[PDB]
Amino acid sequence: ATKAVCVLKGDGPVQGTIHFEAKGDTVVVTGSITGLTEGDHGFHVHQFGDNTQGCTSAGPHFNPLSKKHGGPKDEERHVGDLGNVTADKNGVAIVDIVDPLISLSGEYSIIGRTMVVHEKPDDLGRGGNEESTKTGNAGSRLACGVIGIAK
Amino acid sequence: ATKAVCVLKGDGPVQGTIHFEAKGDTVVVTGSITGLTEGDHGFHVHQFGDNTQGCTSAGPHFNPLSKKHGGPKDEERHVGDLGNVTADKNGVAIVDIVDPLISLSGEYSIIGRTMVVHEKPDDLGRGGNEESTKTGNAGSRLACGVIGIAK
Ligand SMILES: [Cu+2]
Ligand SMILES: [Cu+2]
Ligand SMILES: [Zn+2]
Ligand SMILES: [Zn+2]
Repeated sequence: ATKAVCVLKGDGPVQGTIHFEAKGDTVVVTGSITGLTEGDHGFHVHQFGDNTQGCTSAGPHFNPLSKKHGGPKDEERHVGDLGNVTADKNGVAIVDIVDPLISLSGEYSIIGRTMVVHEKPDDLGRGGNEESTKTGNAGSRLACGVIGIAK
Repeated sequence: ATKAVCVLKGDGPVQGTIHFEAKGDTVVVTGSITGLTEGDHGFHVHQFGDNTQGCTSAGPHFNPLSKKHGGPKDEERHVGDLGNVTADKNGVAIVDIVDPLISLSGEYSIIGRTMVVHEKPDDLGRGGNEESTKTGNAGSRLACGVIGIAK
């Protein structure tokens, strides 16, 4: 696939539409998320595209290379670690990310996996505690969706 | 990869969970759908995993070999043509299918595409009008979900 899309939904008011486009050896991630509290919110690809138990069944961050959690510019990061999105005072986050590790084809393909936006900021593995190294202390999963193939 | 799952939802009461498992060289489809009217209901893989406009944005039947619509046992069918599921008087349809054209990897992969359950029976391409050769006259899309990777 060259293009993909994800619609984020949850039990609360958070919702959004994320688009993905392969460009060169990168994936361009664009879209918007609404209903968030102003400030930063962790934003990652989780391993499974299983929404049988809401966002909980999506599993942990996508990590085929068995690394610790980090920020997007770090060498030591999960393939799914896309850092944070930032909501404004009206609860709207505009997504504009370029990433070279996620892919829409091959081994690191995220098609069929789940995008999740979280309750708190991702501390990018620099939190000083053990949870920082696993999840970034991003807390709750507010909304998620399975990444599908788009036209 | 080897296992996939889809949660079907829509604007009505129809809901369901469908599991896919690669066994040997084929794909086994199992699960259940509830909230349906008694009788047969078309059940197909549609091309796009795009639920931005509900089930409408899933597009037509997945059809990489550019054939006309048919039943699952026909030579002339779309890869997405899985026939009908049958609901009992209580509105429950048990799904138990084995198909030789869909896959979970490669060119025929359905990961990231959309499973749809329709309002009316699929006539398996034998209705005699142009619409039969496209959709089986299965009608509206009652529920759908994007097919994701499962553990
Ligand atoms: Cu996450
Ligand atoms: Cu259909
Ligand atoms: Zn991570
Ligand atoms: Zn068809």
